[PDB]
Amino acid sequence: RLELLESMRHPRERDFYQDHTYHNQWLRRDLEKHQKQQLAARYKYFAPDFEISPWIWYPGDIVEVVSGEGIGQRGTIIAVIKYKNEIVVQNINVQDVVIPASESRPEQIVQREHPISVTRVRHVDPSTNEICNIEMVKVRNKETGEMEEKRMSLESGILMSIPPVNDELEVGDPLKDTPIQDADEATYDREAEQAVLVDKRLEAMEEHFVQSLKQS
Amino acid sequence: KNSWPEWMDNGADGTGYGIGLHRTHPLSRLRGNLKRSPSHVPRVLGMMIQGVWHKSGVKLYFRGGKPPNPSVHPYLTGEPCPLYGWKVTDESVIRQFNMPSIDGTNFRYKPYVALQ
Amino acid sequence: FKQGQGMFSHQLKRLLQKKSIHRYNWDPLPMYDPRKL
Amino acid sequence: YQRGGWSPGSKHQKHMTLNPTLYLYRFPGPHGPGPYTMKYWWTLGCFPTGMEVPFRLHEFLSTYQ
Amino acid sequence: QRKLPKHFPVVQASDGSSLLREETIACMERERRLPHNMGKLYSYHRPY
Amino acid sequence: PKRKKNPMQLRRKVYGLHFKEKYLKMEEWYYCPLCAEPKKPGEWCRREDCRQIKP
Amino acid sequence: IHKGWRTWEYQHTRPDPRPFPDPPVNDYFGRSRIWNPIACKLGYVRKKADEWGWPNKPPPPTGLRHSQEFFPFFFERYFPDAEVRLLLDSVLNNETKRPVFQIPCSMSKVELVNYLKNIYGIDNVVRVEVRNRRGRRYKNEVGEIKMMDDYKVAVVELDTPVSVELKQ
Amino acid sequence: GRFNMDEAAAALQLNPAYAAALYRPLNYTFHIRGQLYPAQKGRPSRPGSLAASQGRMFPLYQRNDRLDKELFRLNSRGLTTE
Amino acid sequence: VDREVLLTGKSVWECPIHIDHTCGGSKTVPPHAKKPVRYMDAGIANVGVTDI
Amino acid sequence: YCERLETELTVTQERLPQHTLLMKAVPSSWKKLDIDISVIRGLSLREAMAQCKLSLRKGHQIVFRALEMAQQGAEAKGLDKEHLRVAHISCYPGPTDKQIDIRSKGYYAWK
RNA sequence: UAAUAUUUGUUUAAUGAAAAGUAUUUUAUUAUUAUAUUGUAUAGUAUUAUUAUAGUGUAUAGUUUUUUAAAAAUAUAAAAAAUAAAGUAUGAAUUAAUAUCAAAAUUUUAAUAAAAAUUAAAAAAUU
Ligand SMILES: [Zn+2]
Repeated sequence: RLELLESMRHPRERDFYQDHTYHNQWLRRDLEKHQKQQLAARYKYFAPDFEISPWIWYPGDIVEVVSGEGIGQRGTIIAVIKYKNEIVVQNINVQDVVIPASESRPEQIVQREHPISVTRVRHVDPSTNEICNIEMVKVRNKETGEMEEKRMSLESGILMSIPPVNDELEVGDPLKDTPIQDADEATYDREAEQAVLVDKRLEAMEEHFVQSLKQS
Repeated sequence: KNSWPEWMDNGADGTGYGIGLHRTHPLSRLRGNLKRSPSHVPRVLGMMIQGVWHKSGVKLYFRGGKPPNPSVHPYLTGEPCPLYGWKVTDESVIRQFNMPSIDGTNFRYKPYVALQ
Repeated sequence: FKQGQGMFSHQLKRLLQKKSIHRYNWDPLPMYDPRKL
Repeated sequence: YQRGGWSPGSKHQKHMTLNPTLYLYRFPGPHGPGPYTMKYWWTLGCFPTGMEVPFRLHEFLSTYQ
Repeated sequence: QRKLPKHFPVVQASDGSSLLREETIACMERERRLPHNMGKLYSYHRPY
Repeated sequence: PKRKKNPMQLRRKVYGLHFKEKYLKMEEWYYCPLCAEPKKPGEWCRREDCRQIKP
Repeated sequence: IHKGWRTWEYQHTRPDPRPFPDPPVNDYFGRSRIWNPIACKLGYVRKKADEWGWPNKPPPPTGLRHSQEFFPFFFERYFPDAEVRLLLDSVLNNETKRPVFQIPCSMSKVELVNYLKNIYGIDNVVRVEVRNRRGRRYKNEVGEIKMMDDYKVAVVELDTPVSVELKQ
Repeated sequence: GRFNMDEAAAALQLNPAYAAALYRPLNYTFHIRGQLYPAQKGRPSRPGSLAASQGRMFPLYQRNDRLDKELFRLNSRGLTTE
Repeated sequence: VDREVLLTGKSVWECPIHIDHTCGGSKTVPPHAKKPVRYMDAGIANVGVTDI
Repeated sequence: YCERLETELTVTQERLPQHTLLMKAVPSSWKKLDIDISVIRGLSLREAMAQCKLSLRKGHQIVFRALEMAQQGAEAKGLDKEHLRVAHISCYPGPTDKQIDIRSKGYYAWK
């Protein structure tokens, strides 16, 4: 609306400092306080330790919604946004997403699941189908002394494994990438080059020491 | 007196050829007038803000709007002589970039490593 | 000059506040030189 | 001297040696900041005084995101 | 019991060797100047 | 001024004819038979019909 | 002290000096920014952490520290670090005899030519012109003033006009 | 059959880049302080707009150092007593 | 990344940006620093208590 | 109950044969604009636009812009152009910017 | 106070400018005869103020932002002459205990008495 804002005023009234500014604007000086509050309220996950400790929720688990809208609905965890402490649950909290117009496309209104807070969702026991309080347990993996961590339901005593992190394997750059048989060839013979290094340290150390002897 | 030679205080010639800040590779015998000591702190700033007004009507070092960093100058590699404008007294301070090539399997190496 | 609206005098009010390296240089003995005894 | 508030928005006369203030050309007022400072906001990129830190996050989320 | 305050950054290798910590810090810093990922800026003050 | 004026003193100025003639007054007009714009009689437009015959 | 103040009613704590000191850090990200010559403890201590482990490791003999083989010099000789980058708009579809490089400010006119000779194999360089341009300053959408690193603009004059062609 | 400053300079042997520099102020050719207008200074690229620099919008007002070094400041080889 | 995750539906584990919670103040602290060992601290937390 | 209340309030305001345009941050004063408004109350749209077009005042220009846009709004709503009337015109105090008026002997005031 | 004062951009000899310590030059730019390094445009006095201070060096680049349709009185110059006041736009400052106001006269009351009492006869707007 800016141009009609300037079409309604008088030509007689000047407004100075159109491209420059009396005070230098390249100093760092803080924002006014209520937009600092906007930043804080919008950006909470920048705080230290906002990530929840030994994080239980992994995609594929069946979960009830305990409080808020959709209360009492069971779903499956689709995706995990971990640093925000948020969870996408299957066909729960589904709202519209507006995909704007462009050169080739019109504006599309497209339904999508939206992230739910982790606070209000609780696991469902795969056996009993009840809400179980899950504790986190270390168990020696098969053939492995590392005792990797699984999640147990305290009521029924059931262990749930952690799924893998499998990702885009669809990315590759063959010309510019070294193959593994190439990269894993050991060229390090250490004793020889070690001898060379050590001798050429020795030379300088001796040289400065004899210079010290000189000026003494 | 002054550790740094006297040609960088007043010029090597009448037009004040060699004056300003000079930083030294600290493996090199020659020395510059960049000293971070408290007692030297006025005059280095005195170069960075003022610069110097030579009697020849030309303002040396910083005459402009962008004050020079004395810290990131390339190293002092020599001393000025009137005949050949700059004598290189030390060549070992100039970085000679040298890269080994076409040795062994080096040709097969590529900037990134592939996936499994 | 430190008094001005300029930014050089704005830096000099601030940059000159940091504290320099301190070592205790304890005084030389030019006339009694222990190393020649 | 000082027939008004000690604010840099307040109505009446001030004096420099008593109530020193720096030169704020168009200082956006107590309420709404108006169409003039917003004119400046949409043309030169910030308010004319250079003390108001340009904060556009709320429209970055609107158009580019 | 913590050996550094909770709000300190973790700058270290995965082994715990502090050998490279200055390179890591320098890297993080040049990265806070101009993040490689960074998309189009919506600011009127733009680097070019 | 020696004193704050109340809303009545502020309202006294609008009873005057000077005020009414200046501010709240409606203008008399008709439609320009050549241009179809609203027009006050005696003021014309830059158009070659409206200079010779000025309607 | 014609008259003694009542000092017995104060607990002992140092008041802040009213002409309060501003913080030593430099907030001005503009053109005229000054590098601070004054050296604090932290500089030397971080040096000492960088070069050898100072807290833990024992210091090497001085003869090593002052020699070409000492690690920051060794690694600099055999593993150099420079971003010598090219403005493409100089070498894009126009034929240009003078490509324009961005360079770390610590390089000389000689070191650039050495760089281009031994690495990129650019063997004909008539000469180099050098500007020092302060790094690019920008504000983001929160209004955080940021400054990309300072650079050196080198106009590099060749014998043979050079273009890099764009397939449309 | 007009004036044509270039052919006027060519007829006078005046170096046509110079002849034009006589008729603009010394601010726009030579390195000399002078009144500059902040709208000429140039602007970074907005979201609506492109970048604005004083290379594209004012080519003819930019400084030339051919003229500056040949006119104002001294040559060193005239003074060398070595 | 928020928009892109909302669209593609991919799960994100680590934060796409590094957050320095000291706002560049941790570089001021010397590199060898560590907190001292505090003995017999005041608190109820080291008694693990679930029900009170 | 509440969402139903606001529902019926919005729908009883909406299905009414009127168009209400609100223009914000108009660049005039309150007193001046009130003066320039009080002429136009209780007029046809025709005479409103004509009286706005025929005066030398800023307020009337602003009101002309408002009339034109509200007219486009009302036509987009499906009403008749020839029967429109200004049922309600009012001004109420908006936002403010401030400025330095410099005065001799180190005096200043805020415009 | 304030529908107020102020502002009000229809014609340039400010030629020049180091002493300014602020102003994103995206690559401002040699073709050099010279070598490395470094740096060139508008912020003095709280202002884009009355308008700078000083050292260069030169004389035909006109080197290109000042509203307006009567008269008093104020300001210049010769009570004549030149200038300025209904104006559209911007919009301060001194002042403010007040009731829609307080006009005229007479005496009185602890010192003008816009305090009393009595008689009386003050419409509105603008200058
Ligand atoms: Zn007509």
